Amino acid sequence: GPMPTPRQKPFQSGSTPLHLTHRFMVWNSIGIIRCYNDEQDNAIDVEFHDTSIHHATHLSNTLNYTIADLSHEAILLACESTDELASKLHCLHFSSWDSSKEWIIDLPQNEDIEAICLGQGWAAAATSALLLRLFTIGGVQKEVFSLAGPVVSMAGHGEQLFIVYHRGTGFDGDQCLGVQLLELGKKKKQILHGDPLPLTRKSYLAWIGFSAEGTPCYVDSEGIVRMLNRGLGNTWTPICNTREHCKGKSDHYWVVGIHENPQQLRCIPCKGSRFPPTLPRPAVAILSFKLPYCQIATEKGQMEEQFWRSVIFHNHLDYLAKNGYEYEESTKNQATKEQQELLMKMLALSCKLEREFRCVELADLMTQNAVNLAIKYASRSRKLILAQKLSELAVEKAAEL
Amino acid sequence: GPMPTPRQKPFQSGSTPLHLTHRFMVWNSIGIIRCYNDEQDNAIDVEFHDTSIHHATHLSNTLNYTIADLSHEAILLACESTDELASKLHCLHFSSWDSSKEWIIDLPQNEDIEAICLGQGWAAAATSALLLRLFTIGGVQKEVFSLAGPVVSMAGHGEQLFIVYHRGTGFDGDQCLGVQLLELGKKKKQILHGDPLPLTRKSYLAWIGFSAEGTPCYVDSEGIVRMLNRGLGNTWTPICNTREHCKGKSDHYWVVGIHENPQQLRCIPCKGSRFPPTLPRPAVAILSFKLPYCQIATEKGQMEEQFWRSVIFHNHLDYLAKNGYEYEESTKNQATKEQQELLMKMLALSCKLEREFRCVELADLMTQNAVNLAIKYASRSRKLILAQKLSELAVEKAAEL
Amino acid sequence: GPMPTPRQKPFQSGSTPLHLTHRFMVWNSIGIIRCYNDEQDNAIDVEFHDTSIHHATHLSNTLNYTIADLSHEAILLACESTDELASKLHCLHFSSWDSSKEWIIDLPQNEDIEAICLGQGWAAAATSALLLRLFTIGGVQKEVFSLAGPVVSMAGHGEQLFIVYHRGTGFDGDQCLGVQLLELGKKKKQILHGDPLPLTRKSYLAWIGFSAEGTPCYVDSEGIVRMLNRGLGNTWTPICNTREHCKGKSDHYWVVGIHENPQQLRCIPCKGSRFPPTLPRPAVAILSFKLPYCQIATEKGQMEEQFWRSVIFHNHLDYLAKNGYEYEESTKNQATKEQQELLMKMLALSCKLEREFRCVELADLMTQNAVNLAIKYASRSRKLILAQKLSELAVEKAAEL
Repeated sequence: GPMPTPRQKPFQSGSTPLHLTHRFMVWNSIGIIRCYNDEQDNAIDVEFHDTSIHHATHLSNTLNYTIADLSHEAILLACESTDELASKLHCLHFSSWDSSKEWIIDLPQNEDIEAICLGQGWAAAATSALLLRLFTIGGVQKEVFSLAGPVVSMAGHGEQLFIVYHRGTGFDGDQCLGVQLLELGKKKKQILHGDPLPLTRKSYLAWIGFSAEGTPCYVDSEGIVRMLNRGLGNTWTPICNTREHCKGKSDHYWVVGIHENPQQLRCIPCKGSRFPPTLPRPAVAILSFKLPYCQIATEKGQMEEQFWRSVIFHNHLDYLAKNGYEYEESTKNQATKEQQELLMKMLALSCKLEREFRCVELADLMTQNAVNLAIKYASRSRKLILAQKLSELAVEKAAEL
Repeated sequence: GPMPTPRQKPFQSGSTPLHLTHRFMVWNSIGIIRCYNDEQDNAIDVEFHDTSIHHATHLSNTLNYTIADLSHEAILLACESTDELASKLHCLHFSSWDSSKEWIIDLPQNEDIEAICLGQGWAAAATSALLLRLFTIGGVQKEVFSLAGPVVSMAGHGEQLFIVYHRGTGFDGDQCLGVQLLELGKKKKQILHGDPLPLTRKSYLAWIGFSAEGTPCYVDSEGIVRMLNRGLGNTWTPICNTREHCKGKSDHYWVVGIHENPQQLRCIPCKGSRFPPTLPRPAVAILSFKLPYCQIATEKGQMEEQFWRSVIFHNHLDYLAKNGYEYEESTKNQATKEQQELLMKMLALSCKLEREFRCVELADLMTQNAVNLAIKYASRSRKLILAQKLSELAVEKAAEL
Repeated sequence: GPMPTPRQKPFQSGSTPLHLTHRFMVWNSIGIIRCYNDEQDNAIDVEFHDTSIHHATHLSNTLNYTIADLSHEAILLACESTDELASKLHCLHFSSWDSSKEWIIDLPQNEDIEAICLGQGWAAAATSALLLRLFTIGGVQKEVFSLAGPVVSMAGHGEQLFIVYHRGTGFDGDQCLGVQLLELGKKKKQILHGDPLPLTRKSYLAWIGFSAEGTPCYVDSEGIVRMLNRGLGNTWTPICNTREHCKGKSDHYWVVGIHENPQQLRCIPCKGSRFPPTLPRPAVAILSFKLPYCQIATEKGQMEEQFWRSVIFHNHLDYLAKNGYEYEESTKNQATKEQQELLMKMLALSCKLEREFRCVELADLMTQNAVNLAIKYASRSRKLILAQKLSELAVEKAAEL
């Protein structure tokens, strides 16, 4: 019969394989951590993206760390549970008010760290006992809970903690993963509470994290980037099949990060290997998103892609408004005006195509000012039926606005 | 040892398999869509149950429109991706006033289709890439999101969408199915977050859909009708073992529609098969539901079954009311009247049995007017302790209210 | 490679195996039910820990009941179906005011009860049709719905109904279990609606139930006790490792009850066996709960583990107050006082360690009135930056307040 797929070993997002004599511990927007290791010595460097965060710093890998993660508040490290020493979690809170910026924790006996991440104001790790441990940046042990399966990876941004694990057994080459998403805020909540994780056929998970604006996203082995549509009931929307940015199967991409505004994907181009060449220091490439949409060669399909790209990449403004962070409303005004002008162009093209019911549907998707301009567009060429029905739809909108 | 179950192939909701010269591609409450295919052409025939919806219509193409759906506003068809054509969706928005009396849209390369459905001004389709495509019925591309697994079937009604897919790996004949439901009104919501789908042991899903009053329902291969009981925090209540009816004289009762006002299952009696042949014209058998309540030979059990069947069906009126749609208060009043009468009559039966605690328990399920009538009955029958307990219940309810 | 596991058969909490001649059918906080079959008689003995509740009861086991549950309100019994007689549900509502304290129900033909449980005024039964049936404690049939898989066990407390089932097939020793937690109160809800249930590796589920204070809890075959953390988004927090408490690690404890205030784990030690013998009668041992924190022998570890233990246990006060159940305000006063004096001592230790950012992180959990004491403590010995930043924290808390 069909075989069960082997579960993929856990990874740190943006990292590189352990065995490389030089490797990148993690690529991230704050600063690049890299390591040299061989049969007789081992050392770690951190190379900050902006030196105003902190100057570049170097350490000897005294306790043989194998995992790490960075934020602009602190840098974390973690090691294996050796026979002489169980797994240790280490931190330099380099941005602290106090000079006692270093601290370390050692797990109970026969327990090993499998993943580690940072947010803002907290740290987190997932261990070999299917047990997740929260900490503060200064190393107070916060609450603890058990995971439903072995962890694949984890990430964080602000009060958001993202975990992905093996919810079950994969079959005939496909993996079987689930996702938890926790709010470590004023009220502890769990928007995703073990839901299944979509993946491309016979693929495996390759990268996770958040955009710089705090929206969760991930990439699988086929390069299809998916992002959490918070508008459509917290569901995973694809945003880029990165294979089309490649010259072919010769190339892969290793994501450094994603920016929801400006609409950018930042990654290392890699040839042959999925992970980049370890030396010399590679240069980061930047790519543009295009949502996978049908008939995209046509201008109407292209602007449909532009519209849904605009709203999906300004969902973060709604999330910022809800969570209480500072943001500028001019961004939402720009997004609404741009996507409503695009919707105006679609309505004009549909009107010229005589698909006036499609114009009324587009006007249902419109804001009131755009419906008024659509009524004027329907008045051009004297299409009175469409103009009357657009006016009626405007009245219906006014009844609720 | 244990054996993995093979995943079943997808089916369009309410359709026959492709292994016959003539098929029902969809049979809704609206009407029937047939397909006859041979070496000459593929002939699609639409027959409305009421011609006031629209007249009988016929299409014919070399394209094999392998998937179909029907609604009061429009007809919908779709065809698979071939070695030279990508998939295409086809529609006839017959109710329209513009030039959208026909519409065709492509889908990308390798975007093979499994199932499609219709909504109030909406349309939807599932892809072999595990992306759900959403559209307006006039034909704008709406949002896209990633499906958690291979979809087995799909359905729609109003502003709500119902999806069933393969959640994991089955074993020993059981199929590991998951269910997802979304609502797309003013606030876009996700009711079922990818939860498991109950099924009879070693059964396979045979039909899904909505009741005509707008709640999801489905039937498995053993003939067990189930529906999403939203009076129980959205759990699956079984309603009918269709193999019972007419002492199982027909080897199957191929469901085509469900109603609860009146209480009517619409189905086709099938002899020696799970589905009927498309010609000669099968007759619609109408069957009444029978919930699987215990000790059904007794008056007590029959009154219980009547009461709970009534309340699960007439709970839909409150759902329709609170979600902002039109509903009928006379039917709600009749439902309440029958429920109070059933509780009163079975209270009298339990009084005859001297099971006064059952009488108080039944009084908990009815209003203050019925409780006062029961108190006066208790006074007439000189059951003072029963009257006192009912009076204490009335005092507690009045203090709470 | 991996191999599928045999999904374990259903069980009942505090039972011992059916093959025994003389066994416990249930042992809980209420009392004990024993059953035996020998040449002298086939019978069931019910007895209560507090004899004021009800006298010891004895029943001839002619119908061969096999599953049982005990509550303050009633005794509930069930049997597997044989060929001539169906599976039957039997109840003794001894706390009733009417003389007809017994009632009996007979299930549909070849339907078979596989688990039962009791609650405040209701009873539940899970059957071989993957069907859960609700009854009033006086035997009126309440609502019916389909389970997502074969059950393993059930439990009830007040309005809460806790169900665990097989959501799938496990591999490589593990069991694939899902948890479903209903509330049957004034509005029907699902707190957990099929979430995966954590387990230790290669374990099986050994015990389920509620604390006396009404929080769901369970124990796996590796002796790890887990409780539902309602203050952390309804995740699962381990609260005790019974293996560390044993005289020798080959032996293990058999749980019968849980209490949060006082913190008690009620269990029976077993000499070389999974469960205790029925005679000579076991003695219930008390074990203290222990969160699995790191560096737990240090003063930091002692303080923080006690803090988190205290707060996760005193979540039940919040649940009771939110759902309208009465409670003594002295419990909340004592909980807040203990937590605050403890965290004041922890603040003193972090202050003397001169980690003032850790002090701010610790004091973030506190009320500003209590943070004023830490401000004065920082003023003592002139820890100026610590005093200033605790003052800023108090000002921010007052600004939010």
